[PDB]
Amino acid sequence: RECISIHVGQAGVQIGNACWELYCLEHGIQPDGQMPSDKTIGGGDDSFNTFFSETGAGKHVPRAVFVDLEPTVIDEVRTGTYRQLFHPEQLITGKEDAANNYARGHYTIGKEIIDLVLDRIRKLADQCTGLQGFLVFHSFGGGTGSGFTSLLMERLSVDYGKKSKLEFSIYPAPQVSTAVVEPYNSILTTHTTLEHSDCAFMVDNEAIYDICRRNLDIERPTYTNLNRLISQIVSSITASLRFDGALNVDLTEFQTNLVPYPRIHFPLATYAPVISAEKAYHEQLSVAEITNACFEPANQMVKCDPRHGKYMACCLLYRGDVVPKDVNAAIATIKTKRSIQFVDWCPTGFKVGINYQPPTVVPGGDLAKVQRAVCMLSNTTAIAEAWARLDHKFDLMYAKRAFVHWYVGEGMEEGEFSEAREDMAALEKDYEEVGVDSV
Amino acid sequence: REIVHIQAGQCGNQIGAKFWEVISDEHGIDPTGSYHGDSDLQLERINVYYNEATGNKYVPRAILVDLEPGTMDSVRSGPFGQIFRPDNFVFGQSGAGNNWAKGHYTEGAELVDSVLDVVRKESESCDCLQGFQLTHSLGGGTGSGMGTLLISKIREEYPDRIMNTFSVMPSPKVSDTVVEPYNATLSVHQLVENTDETYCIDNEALYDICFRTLKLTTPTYGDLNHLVSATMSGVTTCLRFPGQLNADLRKLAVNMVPFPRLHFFMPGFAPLTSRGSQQYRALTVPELTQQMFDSKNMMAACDPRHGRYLTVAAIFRGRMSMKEVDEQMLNVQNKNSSYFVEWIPNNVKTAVCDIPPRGLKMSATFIGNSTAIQELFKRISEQFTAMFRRKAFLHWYTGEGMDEMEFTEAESNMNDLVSEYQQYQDATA
Amino acid sequence: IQKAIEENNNFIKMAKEKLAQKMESNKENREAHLAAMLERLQEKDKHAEEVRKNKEL
Ligand SMILES: */C1=C\C(=O)C/C(C)=C\C=C\C(=O)O[C@H]([C@H](O)NC(=O)/C=C\C=C\C)C/C(C)=C/[C@@H]2COC[C@H](C1)O2
Ligand SMILES: Nc1nc2c(ncn2[C@@H]2O[C@H](COP(=O)(O)OP(=O)(O)OP(=O)(O)O)[C@@H](O)[C@H]2O)c(=O)[nH]1
Ligand SMILES: Nc1nc2c(ncn2[C@@H]2O[C@H](COP(=O)(O)OP(=O)(O)OP(=O)(O)O)[C@@H](O)[C@H]2O)c(=O)[nH]1
Ligand SMILES: [Ca+2]
Ligand SMILES: [Mg+2]
Ligand SMILES: [Mg+2]
Repeated sequence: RECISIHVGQAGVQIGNACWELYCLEHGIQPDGQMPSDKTIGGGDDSFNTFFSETGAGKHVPRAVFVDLEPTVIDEVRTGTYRQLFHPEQLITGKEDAANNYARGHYTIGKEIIDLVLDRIRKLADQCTGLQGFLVFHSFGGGTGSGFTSLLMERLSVDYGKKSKLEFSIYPAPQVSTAVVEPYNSILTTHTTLEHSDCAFMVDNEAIYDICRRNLDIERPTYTNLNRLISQIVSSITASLRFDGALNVDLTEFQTNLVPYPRIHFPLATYAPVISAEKAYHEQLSVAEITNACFEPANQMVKCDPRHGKYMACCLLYRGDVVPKDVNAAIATIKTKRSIQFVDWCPTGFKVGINYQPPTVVPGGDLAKVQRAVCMLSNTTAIAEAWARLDHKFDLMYAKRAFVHWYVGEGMEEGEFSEAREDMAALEKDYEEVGVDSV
Repeated sequence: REIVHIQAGQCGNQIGAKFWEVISDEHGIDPTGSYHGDSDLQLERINVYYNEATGNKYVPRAILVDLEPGTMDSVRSGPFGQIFRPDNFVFGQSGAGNNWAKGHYTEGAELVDSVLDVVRKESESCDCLQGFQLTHSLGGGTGSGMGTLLISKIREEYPDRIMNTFSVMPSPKVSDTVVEPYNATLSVHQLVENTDETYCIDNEALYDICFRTLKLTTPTYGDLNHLVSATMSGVTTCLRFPGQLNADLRKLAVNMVPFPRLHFFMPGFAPLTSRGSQQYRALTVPELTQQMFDSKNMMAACDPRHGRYLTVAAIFRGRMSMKEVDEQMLNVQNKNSSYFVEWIPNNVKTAVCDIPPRGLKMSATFIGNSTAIQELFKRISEQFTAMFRRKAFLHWYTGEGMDEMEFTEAESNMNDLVSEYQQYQDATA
Repeated sequence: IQKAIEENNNFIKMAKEKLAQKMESNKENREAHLAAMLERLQEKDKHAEEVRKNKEL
């Protein structure tokens, strides 16, 4: 059941680098791709084969494509530590980027490389015996992350039909953004990909930044600090596909519960524990402690307030030294003490998975290595707050047509803006409607 | 991602030579074109401004243009004069006599084809040309008239590349040449239509900084150009060193230009303190931040507190705490909230580059798209009208074949630019 | 099962078509922006002729 990862634009690529490095450490895969513990040479059907193919020389190769419209970020993959893990052909670059302009990524520059990117992904698909789907990593804010991704996801719906496509999408924050026009790009790509994506995990750079500052005591987080935390969350989510175990619950099964209507497909991720080595020392954080932490808004991947919306699902993905008994006792404590209101048309039980493989950390990182961690995925109406903030930024600029000439100059029309924005207003309203009580 | 640099006329060549001197020192390139520096930061994006030759030599991607030979003879004898490619010097013999019509329609037109020949030889060996930067004055004939001619011809051959200028605006404090307003108004008429981004380097502001702040009682062109080259160094740091923000001409334009005609920037530099006041006032991030938002640090003579910012780029250089930079930038925005239009959120972007300018531990450079730039245009407009209503000196232009109407149109275009700035200043969310 | 096939094929189709229409509209729009620019620039070369001509008289 193979999964193909596609990493688009700077944010997508740099998060991909952190994720594949962590996956290699979790699985005992060395930077040359060798894995001594794997006794089947040149293939097999182990759980880790969802994410890695094998060559007859014993190399374990990510089922991944990295694509960027300029070369300098991918060139660091090509010459860095994990350069031997990837075939040259899985790393694809143009020469000129999209200049923070959705229109350039989707049309002017994007259209020149799309065929080649689809040709490379096909060579990955052809080696799969039961491809399950794609995982697509990208910024909302960049021109490539926004417009090349939209283009790619439309093209993948044509070439693979209803094969599942999941996103990890980086929602912009002012402390690390690089373009004033990010709100435009965010709304344009959200509108364009919405019907082509089955499930999308938004990561608010500002929630990550704040967790880094507050819980890891980093004064001024860099992308490297953000990406290490992001990869832990991503790893939590994909661990169900890459490891086995009787209590491991596949991601697709969680998704059954997370997606009640096709458009309502944006779970809120919350991860614990995020703690420094200095604080973790002489300090065991119990199942109850980490579970409690998943209902603290400050640990969420997107800034919003779930206490002021309604739940439609709650899933707990545990990793490490966790047994159901302790999970059940922690959930029961939380039910008596927290602000957890479900919509009236949904069951209120929490769905639990447990993967026994302990969490891992990358050397020279900020996170303490811990014995047990948890990622909560909830579907709450509060996530629409994040669309409301972006929508308002779009409105302030669009009312004056600020910067719109850059897009129109690349062949876009004003109608595309108003169509995108209207779709977002309809999505905000969808979120309101699902949380009203049944008559 | 190469930039091709063109310098035209005396002013353009004089400040262009200084630009090449300063950035060559920053990248560890000597007058022979050899690299003799310490840090890998210096070579990482060297190709943006320099071609590599045989012998591990670095040659500026630079074209030197004038209708008279004098300043280019000076350039060749200047420091760094042997670094330019000989074939990249294109000069006539005539001179343009401070006459825009001669640069734009007559003598300049006769030479422009041979300039374009060299532009194309430079462009054609670029891996992926980003665009062009031009240095010139607006107040004389060749930089003004021939420079704006070059822009339009380049834009015809490279319509999807970015065109950037460093444009020196005239002031009666520096030159008494009476026709400077005519040539500047005619030139601005062109810039509005044909550049994507123009740094307004105002001789009035350079004079006032030298005289009032640095206490030079008789500023020379040398003193003015020392400031210009420091500013030019600052506003190109993002193109020349690794970094995240405004790393290329087009990304800079997309962040700074909300409406195509409003592409005229007020540059600024900090610190600007006299040696005498330096004994008292420490050089710190809060000091740079306060100074870079002050009207006295601006290289266009406009008070930003007389208008509003559409967009700002703030670049810090040197070793300093990122946390402190972030805090000061937030603070200065909060304290000046009214002066940032509400309908462009998060319109101030900040970068920090590790390498400081020569002789400083830290500096800051500011690039503001402010509606108060209208003050520079109004100043030129008033000097233009005082002449044009008496038809003073028109015969110099009509004798090159121009008519009055072209003047009326250039004035009108510039007054409409002013009105458009006012409109966005007055607009509310 | 025929309904399921038919809706999958119809979703592919409509996506292939919308995307060909978007890409064509885009292409034409951009080319027209370029052609307008070029035509403004050629009007200038023409005016420059007329100036040098007016000088000759
Ligand atoms: C040009 C050097 C040159 O020819 C003259 C010399 C030797 C020095 C000039 C220094 C100068 O102009 O310094 C300016 C400020 O006066 N300095 C300060 O305000 C310093 C500290 C203030 C604390 C509160 C700054 C400038 C314009 C420096 C530029 C930078 O680019 C290199 C250029 C060298 O000097
Ligand atoms: N978390 C995180 N965010 C990033 C990273 N790199 C960029 N971003 C964010 O992504 C947005 C900018 O888009 P990028 O991905 O840099 O742009 P791109 O996709 O390469 O698009 P173009 O450069 O415009 O071609 C901003 O919101 C940045 O903060 C990264 O490694 N991690
Ligand atoms: N800051 C600065 N301004 C200068 C310099 N040289 C000339 N100027 C200004 O430039 C304008 C005069 O235009 P020049 O650049 O001398 O003229 P040109 O482009 O050579 O055109 P012609 O001499 O008519 O053939 C005036 O406003 C001068 O003050 C210089 O080195 N620095
Ligand atoms: Ca195997
Ligand atoms: Mg990029
Ligand atoms: Mg002169």
